Amino acid sequence: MSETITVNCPTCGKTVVWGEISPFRPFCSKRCQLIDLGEWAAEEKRIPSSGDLSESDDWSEEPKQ
Ligand SMILES: [Zn+2]
Repeated sequence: MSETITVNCPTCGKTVVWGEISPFRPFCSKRCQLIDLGEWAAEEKRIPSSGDLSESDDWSEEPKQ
């Protein structure tokens, strides 16, 4: 209703209705729009836990720490 164009999700490939009718006009899901940018990894925001054995592989880990 009132502008109802369908946009295809560029992350998974799905026809999602855009305009004034559905709650998620942009992308089919929140995760699809997220991965679309490319700044979301298994971690939330940086990894505070570091050390132990082979934990947090980001820079200079080594088998000693
Ligand atoms: Zn999608």
